[PDB]
Formats: sequence, C-alpha cells, structure tokens
Amino acid sequence: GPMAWASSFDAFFKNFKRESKIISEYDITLIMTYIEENKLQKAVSVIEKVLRDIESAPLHIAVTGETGAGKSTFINTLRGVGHTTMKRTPYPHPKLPNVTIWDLPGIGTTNFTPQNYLTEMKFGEYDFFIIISATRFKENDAQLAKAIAQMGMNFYFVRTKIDSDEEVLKNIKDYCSNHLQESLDSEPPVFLVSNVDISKYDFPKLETKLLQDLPAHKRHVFSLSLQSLTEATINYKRDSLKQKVFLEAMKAGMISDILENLDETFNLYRSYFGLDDASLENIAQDLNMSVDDFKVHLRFPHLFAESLEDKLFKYIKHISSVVTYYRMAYYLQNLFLDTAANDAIALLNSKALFEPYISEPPEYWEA
Repeated sequence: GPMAWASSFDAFFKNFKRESKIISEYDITLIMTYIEENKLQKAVSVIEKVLRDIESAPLHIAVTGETGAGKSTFINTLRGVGHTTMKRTPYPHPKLPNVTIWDLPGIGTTNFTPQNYLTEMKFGEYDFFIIISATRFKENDAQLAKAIAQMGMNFYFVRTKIDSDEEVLKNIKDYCSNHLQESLDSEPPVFLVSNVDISKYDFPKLETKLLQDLPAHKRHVFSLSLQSLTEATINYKRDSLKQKVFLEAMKAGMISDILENLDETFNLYRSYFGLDDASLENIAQDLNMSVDDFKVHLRFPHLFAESLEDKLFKYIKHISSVVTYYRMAYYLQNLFLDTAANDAIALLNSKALFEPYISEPPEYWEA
C-alpha cells in the first residue's frame, strides 16, 4: 500500500546522478512523508505542482563578452544550433519557447562600472551569466564577476577555442587567466570550449556544473536545450525524461489503442534525440541507402512489433523488481525512451557500426 508506494518512490530517484534529479531531496522526502501519512490527495497536489513548475520553467542565460565567431558559436550551442552594440539582444531557442539566450556586449566596450553595467543589462532577469573570451580575461572581467557574486548570482568563465575539422588545454588556461585569482580571491574555474566539438575540453564539465547549480525544476529544460551530439548530452536527456514520466505515472495512480495515443509523444521524444524523419533521412543519404532500409538497423521503429503483450508482461515484472505497479502508458514511454537514446548513441558512430541492429537493446526488454 502507501508504505510500499513511498518506498518505491524513494528507490526510483536513488538511481540518478545528483545533478540530473528534476526534484530536490527536500521535495522527495516531502512526497514520501505525505504518502506514508496516507495524505494521498496532498501528495498528488505536490506532484502536480512540481510538474507544473518543470513544464513552464523559463530559462534566461546572459552571455557577456567581446564580439566574435567563438561567442556567436557558443550562443548557438546553447540554442541547440550547430552552425558597436550597446544593447542586449535576445536569441530565442528554436525548439523550446521558454528558453532565451541573451547576447550582452562586453563590459570593456561600454563606459559602465560593474554595478551600472548590470542594471543597464537588467541583471535580475537571468538565471546565470557566462563571461566569455576568445583571448585572455582582463581585470574588467574579474570585477564584473565579483559584482555578480555580490548580487547573490552565479557566473561561469568560458574561453572559446578555434579548432579545425592535455597540453593545449593547460597552456591556454595559463595564457587566458593567470591573473583571475588575483582580483577575485576564491579560485573560479575556467571552462575551455571548442568552437567545433562540444565533446572536447571542458564542455562536458560545464553542462554538469550548470545542471548542478540550477534549481532542480529547471534542470529538465536545460538538459533538453543542447543538441544530442554526445553520449553525455543524450544520457542527461534520457534520465530527465525518464524521471518526468515516472512523476506523471505517480500522479495518475488495448495496447494498440494506448500506443496510438502516445504517437505524438513518441514523435516529440524522437525530436529530442535527433531521430526525427528529417534527421534520419539525412543520415541515410550519407550512407547511400533507403531511409526505410536505414531504419531496419534501428530498434525504435520495430519496437512494438513472441507476442507483444507477453513481452510487456515480462518487461513490467523486471521494472517492478526493486511491489508497486503503474499504468501501461508509463512502461511504454520508459521503454521507448531507453530504445531511442540507445539508437541515438549508436548513430554517433553510424557508418563504422554497420561493420541486425547497430544499437544496444534497452535494459530488461530483450532478455
């Protein structure tokens, strides 16, 4: 009953990295206590509210520094795009409407003190600041960082690196910031980021830190904002989506019918992982084959083809083992999310992997 529901709620969220949890440790213990006290309406009301804040979370990121190719590329990276100003300029995310990346002019190109620069750029609107440079950070930049901390807000230093398509990283950091820990006195990190490959240098560490520092309810929309170009960014999306459908199942209490209603949800999920038709049709042409003949080696198109009801029956018993059960819609969504994430990971090395499926199976499904 309620006690087993509560203990199954607790065990589920222990399987996820700290920085990817879409609800706080406080809200977890809260929902547990209410369920244990059998205040079931109160618990559902809390879960509903949590889901409300996750789905409507705005994300406003201020990117401040000198103009140039590296800065524009990083702003596009935060919009999920792979391509003498004195005003800030908004750049809305093309796929998430609640997300806006702001281009702020470098403080050195204005006549503003740190405090007046921040009020001119309406600092209270943002979730955090990225202070970005292509060369070396100046005393200017360190005093702006100091002024942001004194507002009670977060900043991160990003140095962009021109690339073509270890020792380089250590040398660039000695060049770009050997005077930062003088002006600031706590030691701030610098994140080196490649202008071509988000897998390189410090960008994986940056996504992890930004997630860790954000409020729990904003982690979902941030994890979705980045393009599915590395195993790390795919898995942050996978784990965040899996938590969300579990919360939906917790608040809620003919497989072909259920599948047909999830059809729009399944297409949303495909777009998150880069498996929309257009993305797949493009990979198929680079491989010189029918897109229909391409998808034969992906697991997600034939996932719901031993009869399906028996496979699902056995799937549900594995997911239940470390009993609490949920609606069939929860298990189908969870299964589809693991299958699509695995297919997107395999396509990161598409052509070398054809040498019947190129992806790993979703756990507990085909065994």
